[PDB]
Amino acid sequence: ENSLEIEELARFAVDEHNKKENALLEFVRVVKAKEQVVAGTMYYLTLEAKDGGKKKLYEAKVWVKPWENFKELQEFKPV
Repeated sequence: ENSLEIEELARFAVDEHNKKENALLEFVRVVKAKEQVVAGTMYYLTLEAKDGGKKKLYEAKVWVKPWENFKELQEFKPV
């Protein structure tokens, strides 16, 4: 798991969650990441984000098709 790729995907998760749900979570870092080869790659991320300036953990599921510029936030939730 290339940590640079995962950092970008974690930021994309927080940004997409903010777009989708009209929120303002502030990305802090990735804690955990699992890649699972599928039709493309599926990522299960555990990350820190600040809610109201309060650090919290979230789980995100991110689907990537590396042959297109396709990245999709499948789910995002507190742990």
